[PDB]
Amino acid sequence: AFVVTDNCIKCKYTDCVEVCPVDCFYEGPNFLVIHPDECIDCALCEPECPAQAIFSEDEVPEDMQEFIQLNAELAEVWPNITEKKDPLPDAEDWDGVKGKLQHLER
Ligand code: SF4
Ligand code: F3S
Repeated sequence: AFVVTDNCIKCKYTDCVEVCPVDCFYEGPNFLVIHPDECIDCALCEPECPAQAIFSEDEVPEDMQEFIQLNAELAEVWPNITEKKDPLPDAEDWDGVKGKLQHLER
């Protein structure tokens, strides 16, 4: 699986969905996740994310490990998203701010 990590939050550019061949992204109000059983590890989404928030499971930074299970969990409850949309309105302001998990919306 690939995994969406902290920097997506309050950014949610959604560039990642457009290259995904198996449509395994799931949408929250201010974050996206990857369903780990559906992802085929094609890695195509990684360079597409302007927030640089996507990692191979086995490359998630130590300080963002909680994102692995959180993707798996939210992918069960959020709706599939398969089309790009506009980034969140103040994405640029939040791109690169650390610790945005505190802002994650369910
Ligand atoms: S690695 Fe490939 S299959 Fe998995 S989420 Fe990214 S684009 Fe989709
Ligand atoms: S910011 Fe989030 S919505 Fe996709 S393009 Fe990056 S993982």
